[PDB]
Amino acid sequence: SITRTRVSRLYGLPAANPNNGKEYYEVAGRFSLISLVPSNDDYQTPIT
Amino acid sequence: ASLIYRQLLTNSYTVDLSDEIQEIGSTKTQNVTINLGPFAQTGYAPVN
Repeated sequence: SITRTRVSRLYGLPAANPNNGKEYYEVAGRFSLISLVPSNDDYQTPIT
Repeated sequence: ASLIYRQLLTNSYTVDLSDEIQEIGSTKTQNVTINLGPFAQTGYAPVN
């Protein structure tokens, strides 16, 4: 809410100060990436 | 006149040297290991 005004008790995060002093919002976790890549399985090399 | 045969067989060791000489100027063509086998059939994931 903004003081000295009738606009109050609204839910959300206004763009005035989303940082709230905090220098960074952190979220940690795991991430799994099933991808396709270039591997010959050490099977494209010279014979010798 | 049989000596020719006896010499042709006797001096045949020098053949090796000649081959080496003929291999001196010969170009080299070295092969690499080649994949074969049960290559699994992989395709795109269900895409919409």
